[PDB]
Amino acid sequence: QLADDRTLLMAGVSHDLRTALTRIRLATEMMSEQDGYLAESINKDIEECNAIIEQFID
Amino acid sequence: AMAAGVKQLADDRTLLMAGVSHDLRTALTRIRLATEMMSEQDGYLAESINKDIEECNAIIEQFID
Repeated sequence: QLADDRTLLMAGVSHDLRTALTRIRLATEMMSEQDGYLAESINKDIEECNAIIEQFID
Repeated sequence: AMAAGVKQLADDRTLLMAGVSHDLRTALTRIRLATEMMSEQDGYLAESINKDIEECNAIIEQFID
């Protein structure tokens, strides 16, 4: 009943979060084989962040 | 339940956004931990990630909080 203004805001937010998370994914894609379980963890947490944004910020 | 101020409380999204904020910060905190655990030869990568994490936090601090 005050909506579309923070709808736009939230699209901005979603955009900036996704941009930064994508940079993170990019960085993990360059991690070594020894750091595999770490990369895997980080990506699982990125996926989870994106799910949170998708559902409650979209 | 049809009381005048029930509908107002139910449309309050404060609690919801506080939970969004918290779940994001939780997941990001796990990313921070994982970076802090990386081999020291990939420090560059770690720092890169941390900057982005701090960027995300700021976003969340600035607009979801």
